[PDB]
Amino acid sequence: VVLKVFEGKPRINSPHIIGNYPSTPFIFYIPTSGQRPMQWSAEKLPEGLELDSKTGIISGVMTSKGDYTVTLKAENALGVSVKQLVIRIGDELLLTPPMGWNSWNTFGQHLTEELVLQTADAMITNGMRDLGYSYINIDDFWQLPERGADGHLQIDKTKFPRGIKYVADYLHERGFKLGIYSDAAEKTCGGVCGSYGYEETDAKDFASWGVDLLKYDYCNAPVDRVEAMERYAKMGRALRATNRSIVYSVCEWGQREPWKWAKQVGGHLWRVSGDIGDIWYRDGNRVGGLHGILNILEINAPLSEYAGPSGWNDPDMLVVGIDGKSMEGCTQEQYKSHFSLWCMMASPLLSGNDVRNMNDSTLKILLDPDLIAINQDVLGRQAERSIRSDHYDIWVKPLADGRKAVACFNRASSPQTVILNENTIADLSFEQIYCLDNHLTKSGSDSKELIVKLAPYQCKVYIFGKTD
Repeated sequence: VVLKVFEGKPRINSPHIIGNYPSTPFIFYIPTSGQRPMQWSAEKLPEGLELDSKTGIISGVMTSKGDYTVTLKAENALGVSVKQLVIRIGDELLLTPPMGWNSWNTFGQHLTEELVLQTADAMITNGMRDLGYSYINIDDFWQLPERGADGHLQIDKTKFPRGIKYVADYLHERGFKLGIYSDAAEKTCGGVCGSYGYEETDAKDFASWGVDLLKYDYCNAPVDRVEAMERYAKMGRALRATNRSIVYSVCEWGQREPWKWAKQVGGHLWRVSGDIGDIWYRDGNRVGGLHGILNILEINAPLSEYAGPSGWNDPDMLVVGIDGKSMEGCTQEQYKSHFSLWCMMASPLLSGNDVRNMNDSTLKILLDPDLIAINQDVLGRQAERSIRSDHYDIWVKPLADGRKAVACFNRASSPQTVILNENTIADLSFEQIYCLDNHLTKSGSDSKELIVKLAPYQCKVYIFGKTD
């Protein structure tokens, strides 16, 4: 049996590397599975940082650039977990893909302080925080339609009666990071105030409120690519001029090949496509509107070379478990494959579901420790789709330890069998295979073949090779 998130001896989970700018606030909750109560400690925690042994949160400010290797320890009644953490202080954020939640699908124009706080509380108690989900992102309509005559964005005080900073403080106390939303135009997609021409003011306000991520949309801006690049560069400079490490999420729907320029202008992730729908197949580029999961896979597949630490291709939100709720859907197996492939592609793992009231089956997917560990692998390679056959894909992701994760993904509505052998993919080591389906390792085998049986829509993942 697989141990649930709050049972058994401690297991310190991914990420095992974290980046932050020098002389900016640093917060990291150590994601840790296992029964509570739990106690944390550290060896070689650098000057500038402190660990709260009761809460598992590392916080402070580091002023010197470099890589610092810390040994973390988590202890409960049943045992101990010891794990290395590398802290890189420099100009590199999101050394692993960001994980978290975006508010739009659940709350739309009706987000409030209370509802953000409820969401944070639920992420603590449902296991998500302990599997590495850390970003809680406010989307459109937190602000009023017009800029204040004073030159500043106006917080909707009906929604946020104590301001955005209150929310940020609540989140930070619990190891979460706060995301906010604006647009590179006078008006956002929803028609409230954007940041064009006021980038410096807006960035300084975001930083004063304790914002940790900005999603920067491109509604109402000129199609022109040089203009887009310049508007994104301008906000990037504005963010770097503040006293915080603010993650910069570029959202111009993949129309100007952002994979070729977004990282260069300061982005840490960039949308590669139009919006994802809670649907398996829909060609949004043909009929307009939402794209299906399969369609976004086709778009992202050839973009692996552009992704890596501090610069991720963003295939949009995880629709896992939405079940056609909104505010028809996909099958459980389809949702599982969607999650699996987002993991393999080193995608942001940002849930768009209501995380306060998910069912066990949805959390079983979102909390999968092996798949998340693959997503968070420090090498940061986006899996290549090495084979796209009539019915199935083979995706391959090299890992930092020298092994290769291999995902066999059945697109079809009928069962399919895939026979992996030494000729399927180049440099695939059969001497040791870890199977994620049953958590078993086959070692020192004479067999150079693996029969993979897939249900409709199913993705099975394996890790090939011995560690260095």
